[PDB]
Amino acid sequence: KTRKESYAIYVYKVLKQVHPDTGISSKAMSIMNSFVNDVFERIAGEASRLAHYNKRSTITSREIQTAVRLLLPGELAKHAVSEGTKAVTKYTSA
Amino acid sequence: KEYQLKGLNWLANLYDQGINGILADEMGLGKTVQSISVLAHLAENHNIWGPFLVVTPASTLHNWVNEISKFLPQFKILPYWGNANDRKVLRKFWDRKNLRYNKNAPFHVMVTSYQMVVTDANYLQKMKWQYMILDEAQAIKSSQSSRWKNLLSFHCRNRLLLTGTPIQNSMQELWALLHFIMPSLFDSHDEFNEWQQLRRLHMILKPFMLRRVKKNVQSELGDKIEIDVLCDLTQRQAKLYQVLKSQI
Amino acid sequence: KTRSSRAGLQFPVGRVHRLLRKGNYAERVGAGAPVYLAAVLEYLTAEILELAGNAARDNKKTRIIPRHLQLAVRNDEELNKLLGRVTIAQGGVLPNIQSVLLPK
Amino acid sequence: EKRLEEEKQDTINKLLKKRAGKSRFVKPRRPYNSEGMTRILRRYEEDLFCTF
DNA sequence: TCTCCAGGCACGTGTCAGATATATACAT
DNA sequence: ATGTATATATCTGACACGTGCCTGGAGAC
Repeated sequence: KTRKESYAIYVYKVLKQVHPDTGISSKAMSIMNSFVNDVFERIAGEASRLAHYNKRSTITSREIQTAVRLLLPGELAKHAVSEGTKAVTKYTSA
Repeated sequence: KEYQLKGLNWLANLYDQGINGILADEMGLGKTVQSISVLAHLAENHNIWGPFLVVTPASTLHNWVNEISKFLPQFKILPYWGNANDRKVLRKFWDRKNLRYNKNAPFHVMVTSYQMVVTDANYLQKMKWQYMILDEAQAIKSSQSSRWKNLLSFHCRNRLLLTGTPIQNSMQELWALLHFIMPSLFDSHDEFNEWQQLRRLHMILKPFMLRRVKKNVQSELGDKIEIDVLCDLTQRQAKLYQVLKSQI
Repeated sequence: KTRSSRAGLQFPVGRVHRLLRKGNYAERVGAGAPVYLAAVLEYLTAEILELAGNAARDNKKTRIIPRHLQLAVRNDEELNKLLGRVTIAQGGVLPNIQSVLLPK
Repeated sequence: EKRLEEEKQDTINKLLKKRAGKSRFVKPRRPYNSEGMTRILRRYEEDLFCTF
């Protein structure tokens, strides 16, 4: 059959990791699949325009860093830039 | 190959008279082979291979299937048990849309259970039947059962019953089985209750039941004796009675 | 040996890199940008999965219905501004009755 | 020819499903284990002492 | 850009939650 | 006269795990 692309198992077992005794339904998997590619194209576009506004021809951590510091209203960005910097330091550590 | 051939001839006689009958005999003489002999005799008489419903509990469903396989393998046997996918597959399998009698039909022998009849009330209200046989009829002793109301709503008008002992409760169940035999005659239980008690009760049910006892053949079955063993409680089993009666 | 395990993250990093290559955003892509995307994505779904969890134990249900995420997303102003313009299928209305509209 | 083949495949699948829904010792010894363990054998004609 | 292998997708089987039923003595 | 209480007994019904596979993410230049 067709090889459909969906991150439903990823959200399913971070749900299982943080909530070990909680269930879920297939409409929920479709609904935050719509969430995560909605924000994926939204912030992929944002950085794109921005970098092009900056006249840079690439996408490193800097453009997306200012995009996620600028885009969403608050709080989640304050934890998000810290946890993303911590993620790229465990990447460069490895 | 017994007296039960003449018994099913009497059953065919009361079928010709047009009144449905009740077999009130205990299990042990093989009523299943006599039921399929009734089926084969009616198929030899009036040439019917079509609608034949068998209502049977899930413990005896495969037993009925095996008996009708090894004894009379002429017909086509269709079961009814499984999941919803098998349910719609078998719903496709008996699409019919051809009443009366058919020869090249897949619904020759149809076996099902009480719970799957009960859960398909909106589905089984269609495809009006010509013959139902219900085996082990101790579960329809009450008229408050939903299965009893679902089997009342059918459009077959043929109510031959198989059971081991229909005399479980002789207050309401006899009126219920007489109502299932003929719904036109019996509908109110007050006239049954109002209309010397021990003598007059035998003559009410006299022309319907047959009189057969287990002790009429060669008793090589074992002659089952009853040995009752009576014992005393232990001290662990003694004080628990006073424990359970202490809080009351 | 997977790069997501090397980054210590759970959301995949090769999948978003694949979607970034043929997603036609930039002709050149850095290494840390898909990791940063996976990090902010993991943070966003971690936050609303906590919100859906406390809505689920508020309603005492083992399965998160989308209505649970409606009253999880309408209980904070940050996602009331981030997802205020959005329209949700089978979302309902949060309980909100004006004091003047109530009798007496 | 496609409709007849599809009908034949559906009839074969239905017949197989109907057939499946209608019609379908000595205990092992204890594991003897002995590594790095001196062995004494005692037979009818000879005896052994395998040491280390 | 060459290589290559196992991560995730797809398709089966068991295993705890609802539904009817018996049932008989006690309390209202 | 009737609810009921609390355990049955069947008995389905929706849900999570054990095998294939193939292809794309990772190592190297």
